[PDB]
Amino acid sequence: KWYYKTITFLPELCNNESLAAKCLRVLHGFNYQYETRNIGVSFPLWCDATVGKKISFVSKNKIELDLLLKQHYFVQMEQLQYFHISNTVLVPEDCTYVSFRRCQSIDKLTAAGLARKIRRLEKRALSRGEQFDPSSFAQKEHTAIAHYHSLGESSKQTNRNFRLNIRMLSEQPREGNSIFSSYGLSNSENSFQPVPL
Amino acid sequence: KLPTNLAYERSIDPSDVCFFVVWPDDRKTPLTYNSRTLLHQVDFCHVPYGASHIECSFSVSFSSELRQPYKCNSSKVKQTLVQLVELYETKIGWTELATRYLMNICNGKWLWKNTRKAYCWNIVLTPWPWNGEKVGFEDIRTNYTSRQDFKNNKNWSAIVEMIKTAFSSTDGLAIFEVRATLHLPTNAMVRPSQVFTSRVFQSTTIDGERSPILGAFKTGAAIATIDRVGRFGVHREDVTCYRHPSTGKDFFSILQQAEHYIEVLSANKTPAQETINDMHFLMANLIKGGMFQH
Amino acid sequence: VSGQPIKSATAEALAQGNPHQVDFCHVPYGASHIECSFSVSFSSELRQPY
Amino acid sequence: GERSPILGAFKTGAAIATIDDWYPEATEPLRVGRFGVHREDVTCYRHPST
RNA sequence: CUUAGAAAAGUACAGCGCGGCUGAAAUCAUCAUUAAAGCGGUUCACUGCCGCACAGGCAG
Repeated sequence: KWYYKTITFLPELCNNESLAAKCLRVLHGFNYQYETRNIGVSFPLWCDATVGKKISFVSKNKIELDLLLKQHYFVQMEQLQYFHISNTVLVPEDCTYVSFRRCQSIDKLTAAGLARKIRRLEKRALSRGEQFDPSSFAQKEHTAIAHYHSLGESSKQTNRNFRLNIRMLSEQPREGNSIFSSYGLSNSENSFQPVPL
Repeated sequence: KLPTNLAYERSIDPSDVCFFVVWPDDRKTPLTYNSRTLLHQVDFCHVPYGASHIECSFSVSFSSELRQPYKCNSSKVKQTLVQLVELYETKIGWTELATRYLMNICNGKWLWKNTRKAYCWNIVLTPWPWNGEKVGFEDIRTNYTSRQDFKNNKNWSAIVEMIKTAFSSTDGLAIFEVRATLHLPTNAMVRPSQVFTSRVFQSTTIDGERSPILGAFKTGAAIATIDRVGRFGVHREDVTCYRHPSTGKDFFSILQQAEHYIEVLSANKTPAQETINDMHFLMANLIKGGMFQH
Repeated sequence: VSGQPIKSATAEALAQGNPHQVDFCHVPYGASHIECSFSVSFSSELRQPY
Repeated sequence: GERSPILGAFKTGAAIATIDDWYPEATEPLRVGRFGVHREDVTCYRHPST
C-alpha cells in the first residue's frame, strides 16, 4: 500500500522551480547510490504559472521512503526553518491519480534539438542510401504547446545543464508495478505509472 | 530665431536588410525563423544546420538634400542656413563626415550584434555611378579595424570622393549596394529587429516565405552613429542623454549661434577643438533632417 | 516658446522613447523595376466659360 | 483585391501643371495658381499687392 | 402645545355610421498632406541512444 510524506517551502521569497529541481536531484541521487526505484514524486498542488509550494514523495515501501527523507540535504535544511516535514500519512481513498509525465518532445522541438535531429539523421545515413540534403528539412513556422514548468537540472558526469520538463495529465487510478525511472516521472520507459496528490 | 515652419529632408536613405542563407551548393534561400507560443509569443531565429554562410544585403543612397531647407516660413533663416552650409563646405570640407558615414557602412556596424561570434565577415559593395570593379573588404575582424586600415585600401579615396561630390553638388547622388557574408558557427543565433508592441521579430515576405529583417530606421541609426546623431545626445542603453539643454551643446543652442558661426568660419582659422566639432554636429543633424519649428 | 528650457525636461524625460505608427512601402527583394501608369487627356473646354 | 499605394489624381495634375515661371523674380517653375503660391517656401509670390 | 379637540360620498352606463392628395423638375464648376525616428535574450533548452522515418519513444 502506498505511503507518502510531504514538505512545504516555507519562505515566501523562493523559486519553487529551483526547490523542486533540487528535490528531484537528491531523489535521483538516492535512486542510484541505492538500487531501489520504488519512490515516486508528486506535487499535491499545481498551477499553470508555477509548480506548487509543496512536493509529496509517494512510495510503495514505507522504510525506503523514510530512509530517503533522512538524506543529508533534507536534515540540514530542516533546522534552517526553510522546510516543514510531515511524518507519514496513509494514502486516502478520496485522492486522485494523475501522471507527471516528462516530455522529450520539447528537446527536439527547440532549434538546437532540431539541429541535433538532423545531425543524427546524417550520422545514421551510414545505412546505405542516397545522400540527403539538409536544405530540404526546415523548421515549422508556428509551434503551439501546452503549459509546462521545465524545472531544470545539471548533469554530473559531464558539465551539461539539461533542463527536464514535466506535463501533468490524469490517468487510470490503478497500476500495481510501482516502478519509476531515475527520477519520479510517471513516464517510465516501461509504463506511465500514476502517482497520487 | 526658429521660424514657425522649418523642415529638412534626410540625405542618407538606408533600406531594409534581408538575410539570405547560402548552402554548400551555393544556392541561396531566404532565412526563416520559428515562433513559439504557450497555452505570450517568443521568436527564435538560428542558422540551419549545414548552412555555409549567412548573406545580408541592403542599399544606401546619399543625396544633396541638405543644401536648402525643405520648408521655411521666413526667407532670412533660409539664406542663413544655405550660406552656413556653403561656408562649412568651402572651409572645412566633407571629408570627415563622409569618412565617418562610410566606415560604418564598410566595418559592419549595421549588423549590430550579429557579428559578435562570427569567425570572419566580409563587406563588398558596388557603388553607383561606378566605372570599375566592385569595392571589396575581406576579413573586417582582423584586417580593417581602423581609419588607416580603411584608407590603405586600393580605392578608398575614390569611393569616399563620390560621397563628397554627392553632398556638394546639387542633384548629386551616390548609391551603394552592400552585401555582407557572415561565416557564423553551426546553429548560431541571428538577432534581427524586434517589432514594437516578448520577443517578436519584424518580417517581410521574400520568395513567398516570411524572413527576419533589420528595420530601415534601425540600420540608419548604425550608419549615422558618428558622435547616435540627434537633437540631444540620447543614449539608448543608459537612459541619460548627453548634450542636455543645460550643457549648452544641444542642436538648438548650437543652431541659434548661426550668425556667430558664420562670422567665425569666414574671419580666421577656426579652432579644431570647439567650433569645428560644433560645425560637425550641426551638419550631422542637418543631414538627418527633421523639424525645428519651435 | 522663445525662452529658457522647461524645468521638468530632465535627462530621462528628453531621452525616453515616443512610439509612432507609419505606413512603410518598399520595393520587394528580387523584383526588377517598378512600373507606373496613368492617363491624361487634353480638351478644348477653355474656349467658352462654364 | 490587393490595396496598392497611388498618386492622387489632383496631385498628378499639380505636377504636369508646374509650368509657371513668369513671376517677377522667377527662378523655378510653380504650380499654376491664381496667387502663384510657393510650397518649399511658405510665402507666395504674385500677391495682389504686386 | 398645531382655525386645537372628530369625521367612510357611494350605487348603474355601447359613441356609432361614409370617404382617391394630385400635377412638374439638371445641383453645377477648381484642389499637393508634407517633413524625422534601434523596442532590447550577455549564460539559460546541451549531448548521446533506438527506430527507415521531416513518425514516435529512451536516458545523462
